[PDB]
Parts: sequence; C-alpha cells; structure tokens
Amino acid sequence: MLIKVKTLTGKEIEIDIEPTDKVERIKERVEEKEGIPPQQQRLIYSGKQMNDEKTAADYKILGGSVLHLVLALRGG
Amino acid sequence: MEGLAGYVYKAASEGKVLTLAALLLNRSESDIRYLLGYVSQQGGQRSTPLIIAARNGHAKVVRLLLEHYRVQTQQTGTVRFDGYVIDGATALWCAAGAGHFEVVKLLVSHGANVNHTTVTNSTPLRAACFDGRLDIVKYLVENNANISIANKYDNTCLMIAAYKGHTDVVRYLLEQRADPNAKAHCGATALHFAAEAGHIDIVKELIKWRAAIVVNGHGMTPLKVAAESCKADVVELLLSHADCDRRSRIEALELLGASFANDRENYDIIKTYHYLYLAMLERFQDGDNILEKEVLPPIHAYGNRTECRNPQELESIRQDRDALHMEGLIVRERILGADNIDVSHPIIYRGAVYADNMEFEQCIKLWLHALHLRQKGNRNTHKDLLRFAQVFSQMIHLNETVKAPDIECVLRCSVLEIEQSMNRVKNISDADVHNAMDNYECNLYTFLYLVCISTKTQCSEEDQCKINKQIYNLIHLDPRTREGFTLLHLAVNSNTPVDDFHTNDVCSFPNALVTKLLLDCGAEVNAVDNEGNSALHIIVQYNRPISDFLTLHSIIISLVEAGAHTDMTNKQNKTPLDKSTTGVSEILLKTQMKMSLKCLAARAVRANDINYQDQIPRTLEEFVGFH
Repeated sequence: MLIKVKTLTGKEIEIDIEPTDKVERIKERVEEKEGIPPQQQRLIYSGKQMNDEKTAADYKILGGSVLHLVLALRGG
Repeated sequence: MEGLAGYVYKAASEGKVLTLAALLLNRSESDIRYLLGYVSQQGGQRSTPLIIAARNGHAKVVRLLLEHYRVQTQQTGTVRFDGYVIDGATALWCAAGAGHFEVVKLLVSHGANVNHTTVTNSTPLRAACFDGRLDIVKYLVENNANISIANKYDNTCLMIAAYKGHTDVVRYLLEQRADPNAKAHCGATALHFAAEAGHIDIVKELIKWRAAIVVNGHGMTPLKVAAESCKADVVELLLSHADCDRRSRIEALELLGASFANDRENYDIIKTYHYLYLAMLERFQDGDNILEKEVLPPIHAYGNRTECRNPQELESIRQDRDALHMEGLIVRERILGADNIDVSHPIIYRGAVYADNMEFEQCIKLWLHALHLRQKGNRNTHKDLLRFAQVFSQMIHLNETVKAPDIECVLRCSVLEIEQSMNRVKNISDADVHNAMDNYECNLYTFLYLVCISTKTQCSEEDQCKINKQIYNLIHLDPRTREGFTLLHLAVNSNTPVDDFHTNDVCSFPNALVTKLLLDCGAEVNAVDNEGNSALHIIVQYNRPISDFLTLHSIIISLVEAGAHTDMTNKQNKTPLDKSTTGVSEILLKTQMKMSLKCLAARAVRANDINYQDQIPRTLEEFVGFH
C-alpha cells in the first residue's frame, strides 16, 4: 500500500504500510522519506490525528490519499 | 371605512369609472371629503386618488370628481417619476409631469393653482416642459404660469427643457419672455445644460435670443463644455457669435479634439487631429503677433511630451496612434487645469484602453495621476481603488512584475483616502452613511487586494518597508467595519467577497501571507467584532481544510505570534475550540494552545460568578471579560 500524503509544500511521504498496520509505525516511514523523525509529525487523516498504535484500518483504510500531517515540534 | 378608501383609491388609479361611481353613491358629505383626499402608499407614492388619477392620465375619473364631487385641486402628494421623487405635487403638477394634456386642461378649468410649488420649488409648467409636451406648456403659460420661477437648484423651465431633447417647448418658452441669463446653483445657465446635452437646434435658438454667454460657478465657459463632452457640431456653432475672440476659439477647438482622442462612445482618430490642426493653425496666423499657448511643464505620467508649440510639431505625429491619445490628455488637462470633476474620465479611459491593449506602465501612470487629481479634488475614489486592484491583479496574473513605488503611491493614496473615508462615515449623518459605510468597506477590500498583490511583488526592501509603513499607519488609524471587523478580521474571513473582474484569479480569502504581513505591521490580533469574535474565532470557521490546508494552518501559527490569546471567549460565550467544526482546525489550535493559570482561574471565576468588580485590578477585569 503506497502512500501519497501531501505536506506543507505538497511533498510526498512514503509510508508503504498496509491498512492493517498501526500509524505509530506507519508514520515512521512516511516521514522517513520526508525528513521528520517518527515521533514528531502529528499526522492528520483528513479530520483526525493518530494516537497510540492507531491502526490504519480505523481511518477508513484509505489507499494513499492526502494525509496533511502537522509539523508541530516538541511532540516527542 | 378604511377598507373602502383603498378600493376608491384603486378605482381612481386603475381608470375604472363605473365601480368608482358605485362606491361613492349614497355617500354623505363627510364620506365625500374623507374618501377623496386620503393618502395611500402605492408604488412609493403617497398620492391622493385624484393625484394618482392625474398621474395615470384618467381624465374621466378626474372630471367626475371635479365637476360633481368637488374634490380640491390644492392637495399635496408624493410621486415617483423617472429617477426623481417629487413630494407635495398637486394633481396639476403630476398631470403635466406625466405629460397628460387631457387632464391638465380639466384641472385648470376647475381652478387649480397654476403657480403651485412642490417641495423642490417646482411649478407644473416646469413639470410640463420637463416631460416634453408642447400642448401643456402653451396652455399653462396662457393660464398665468410664471416661467421665471426656478427650483431650489435655481434651474428654470428653459434650462430643464434645454437639457432634454424637446426643441418645441424650447422655442415657445424662449419667445414667452424666459430669461436666458438665469443661472443654476453652480452658475450654469440653459446653454450650459444644452451644450452638455448636445442639441444643435436648442443652442441656435438661444444665441439668436441674445444668450450673452457667461461662465458658470466652476469658471467654465459652456462653449468648452461641448468641446469637453465630444460635441463636434456644437463647437462649430458658437465660434461665429462674433464675441468669442480668438484665444477662446483656440481653447474650444483644442479641447474638442482632445476629448475625441479619449472617449469610449466618441473614439475617432481623424477628427482628433483635425480639430487640433485648425486650432494651432489659427495660432500661427498673425505671424509677428503669435499667440503662444501656456504650455505646462511635461508630466512623467504622460511620457515626456511638451505639447505642440509649432504647427509642424503636430504634423510629425499626424499618423501617430499613441501620440494623439497622449497629446490630447496633456492639452485637455492644460486647458481645464485638472480641476474638473470629469477631466479624469478621458485619462481613466485611456488607461483602461492601455490595460485592455496589454500596456501596463502607461496605464498605471495615467491611473495614478487620475487618482491624485481626484483625491486632491475630494472625490469618492472607491471605484478607483477597485480598478487599481483589478489592473494590479491582472498584471500579476500574467506573470509580469509590478513596480512597488507605483503600488506604494496608490497605497499611500488609499490610506489618506481611507482616513477621509472613515471621516466620511463619521461626519456624514444617517442619510447617506449607509452608502458611505459600503464605500469604506469597499476601500478596505481594495486595500486587502493591493496588499495581496504586494505579497507577490519582488518586494525591494526600501519600498517594502514603505508599504509596511503605510499599512502601519492604516492600522494605527484603527479601521473597523460595521460588524466590528478589522482588516485582520476580513483577512481571516473566507466570506469576504473578492472582485471577479481579473482579481479573484489571484486574491483568495482567507490569505495567510497578508495576515502575516498584518502581524509584521503590528495589527491588534486580540480585537473583537460586534459578534465578540476575534480573528481566531473566524479563521476556525473555514469549511475547506482539505482543498487549502496551508492557507488555514500558516495563518493560525501566524495568528499566535504576538499575543493571540487562544483561551479568550467571545460575547456569545464560545471558545474558539468550541467554534471549530473541523478536527484539523481544532487540533491545530490545540497544538498552538499553551496553558496558563490565569486562563483557568478566570474561567473558574466566570463560571461560578464571583463578584470581581472593584476588587481585582482593571486589567484582570478585562481578562475576565476576555474569558
């Protein structure tokens, strides 16, 4: 399951995580191709933000979509 | 009794006679006067049944009430004509105002006041010639109607007829001993109106009647009025008056071609050079007694042209398309002194043509000079700012740089305009302040558009600082709209309209950068509107966090950059987090939110309603009001 999440400049994030995975580790790879550390990006799933494991099936199991992450600091 | 008067009034207005007679049958004298005379509000007119019958041209209805029922002809009523509202007009005034000959003669035979005066000092004879009926004018004049009586604007029966296209009443009134030297409020006579109207036949009758041309209240000869208003044949009608000398003939001929160089409805290039050719040729006629034109120094806005002081100077630009348009602007401004309320119209039209012809620097210069002339002339330059915004956004929408000092001058002109616009709102009473308030809101919208364009400029540091200083001055002149909205409030508001004409393609609201520029200019982020909402309370109400997330996010972090208080509560007692209606917006606010003991303490005090007045510092009371 490829990821095409936009960013502050409409960039790309490669989560490469299936809908059965948790956003605690799914967002780790998404920001790995972006630059942010995993425990720093408050990823917003077009109306909600991940918390704890946050299994990707909860967010409608969307394929790629446009996840406009929040780049707030001091979240670790 | 109340319902019956409505049908009787409707019967007289709609022309039915049999129904009107049936209702008025078996009516006592008390009901006769009450039914005939009671005012009814129909179509904005507080007219009596007799007045509306004369207004609608129902002679039979009027005749029946007059001859047998004996209705008064001195009753005062209100009517609504073509763009004019007249109050207090009798049945005779409206019948002649509506141009009904079959009703005027019945009323005068009954004994109506022929010299009756309405609220605006108006005579039924004046209303007769205003409508355009010759038969009513001739009959009313013979029935002791004072032609010399003018309105509160000092406009006589001849002057109102001269502006209209009715020569028949003009000829009769002129020979009926009507003074052609009578002046309006601004010194204007009948020929002043006729020259602007453009009636050859009316002007011919005036000069033969010893017009004795004089200047108006603006110091403008009406012979140049025809030249100013692109009246080709009217200019070549008073030059043979044998009292216009030679210098005044030069001014009349130069102005007409100059106006013809720049006119949307009178655009021509052969008559542009033709009239200027004869004026300068008449200058170079004496030879050893040359009459030199008072050439003003060349203006940077109008290129670098110093007019034509030689006959061969204009000959070299005979086929020049650009020079003829440019030269006409210079000579017309030189002739009129840039003091006319309409001298900017050829300039603004030439700039509009240049903008429509993909010319930018010239049109910007012309529009800037026009704005300067209108601002020193104290004009409501809201459409000016709107078209500046349109041309700037069109220039930036085609990816061409726009010079900041040109933007700086119009922005520096806008703030003085807005400062006077706020004065215009405050000084003008509650009569046209509703249009003044809308004009001020339009000025604020245009200022937002120009600053949005400025965000796309190259932003040279000194000129950018100048723009920031002008916006700083505007902010320190505390601009607030009728909803309590500041420039920040409308900047963060998505509901704020953006002009469709070549502007909405660039300026999109809400815009984060201009708001950021508002924060760089020290705008009060903690302001409250009439609703009690701040900019934070309105920006969270945006219904599109997906299509444009950044314009929703970058503003909020820009919002909380100089003291935006996230925990303040509006008049309607709603936290900005409560007024979210969007998970992204509320989570952004929470990430930008920072806790404070004062916030929770004030919220606890207000939620439990402890008396804090005269017991806590006044700033703490203001913070309590914030919560």
